Amino acid sequence: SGHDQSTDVFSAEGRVFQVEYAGKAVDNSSTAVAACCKDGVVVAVEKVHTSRMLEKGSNNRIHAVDRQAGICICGLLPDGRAIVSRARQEAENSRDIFATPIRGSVLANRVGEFMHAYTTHFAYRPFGCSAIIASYADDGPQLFVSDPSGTVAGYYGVALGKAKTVAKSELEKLDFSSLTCDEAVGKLASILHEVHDKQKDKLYEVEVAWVCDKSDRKFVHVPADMVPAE
Amino acid sequence: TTILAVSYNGGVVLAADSRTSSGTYVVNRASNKLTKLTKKIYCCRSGSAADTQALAERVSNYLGSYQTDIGAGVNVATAANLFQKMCYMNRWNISAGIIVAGYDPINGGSVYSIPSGGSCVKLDYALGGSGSIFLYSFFDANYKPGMSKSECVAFCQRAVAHAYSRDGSSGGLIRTITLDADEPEDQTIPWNRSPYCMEKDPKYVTQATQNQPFSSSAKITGNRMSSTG
Repeated sequence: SGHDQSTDVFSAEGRVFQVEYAGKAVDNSSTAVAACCKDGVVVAVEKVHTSRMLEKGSNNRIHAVDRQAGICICGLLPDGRAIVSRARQEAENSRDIFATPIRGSVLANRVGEFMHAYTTHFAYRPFGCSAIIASYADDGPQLFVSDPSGTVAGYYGVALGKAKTVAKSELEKLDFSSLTCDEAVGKLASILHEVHDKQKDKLYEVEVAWVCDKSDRKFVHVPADMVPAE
Repeated sequence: TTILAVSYNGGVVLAADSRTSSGTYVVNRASNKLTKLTKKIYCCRSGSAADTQALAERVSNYLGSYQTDIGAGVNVATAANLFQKMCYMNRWNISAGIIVAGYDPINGGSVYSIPSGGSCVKLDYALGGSGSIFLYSFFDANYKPGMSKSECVAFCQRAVAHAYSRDGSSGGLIRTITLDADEPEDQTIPWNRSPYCMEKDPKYVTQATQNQPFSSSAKITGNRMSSTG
């Protein structure tokens, strides 16, 4: 009926169905994984290409928000770009008004508040993407996930996308206390390669980024010759 | 301009900087602001150079004739009175701060201050010029009356150095003259041998941390002095 056409309407059981539909759109997107390794955060996403003529690096889903913070997008890429722009605005406001890098928890809370505001008004629709915030700020390594509903949660390891449950199960086999980013990059790449179906997504690429002590606490992409071939 | 005069037991020591500045440019960096009035009486001049030079020349001419007329020496009080009268009759047309310091056999060493207003005050020590404002708390803390001749000269040089270290209108050479019952003795110490300057002060060696490198932390770690770093 008309109980699921706009976000400003609660259902008879207290649900917002448009947000659930946006989350369903997120659940049909490419798989992403992330791990907090007690010395940094490593995020790895799979990019599915519908053409073999795409230039390398096309449709980047991992974007640096600050020097030490970055966001991976799982879902509608343009919505993720808007969220990344908002996060970059939040990060530079802290560096300009308060003369300090934005803490990972603070940035995650700002992203969640921004995403939640689009689930309360009839004139807007919720974002169709989940945001993975990887930061190495003065509060240590931080890994957060922001839901299209606007709720944020901190994780040691997290998986999102179509092949989410199997990737989460593979992540359950790690220790996350002795785990280091150097081996975590390979672990996440191997998990993404193993969990991906090779007969439906012919063109696939693994895009991995990280921010730990080895990059001077700067959120950058991996060196090209570090991820496994497959 | 920094001028001062300090009395010790024997006589007086007059100290001054050497800098005539047209606002922000140094017209002269080897000025001589200790102007001879008689053999044992001198004046420190601050303010308008032409006005102070004319005042000193007129007073010296008046005093030289007075010695011949009376056939004896001149007290410091007479020169102080001459400057006080001449500066009070012209207080609206001239910009001059005068220190009259000297030795006479009757009253020993004397120091008189004649500010821009035209008054005359007999003091143990006197300060004048734009750089004098920096020295008052220096004298309240570090100056002890009753020093020896060499101690007084050293203290006057140190005070002048401290004064022009902070005053942009003062600087250059430090000129001192000692006037007492013996032969008056002058001294000119250069800036590179000055008793104090902030350039050689070890507590101003470390630069203020203003140019922060772009960092992922709020920890302050010094200035960025390299493109790579």
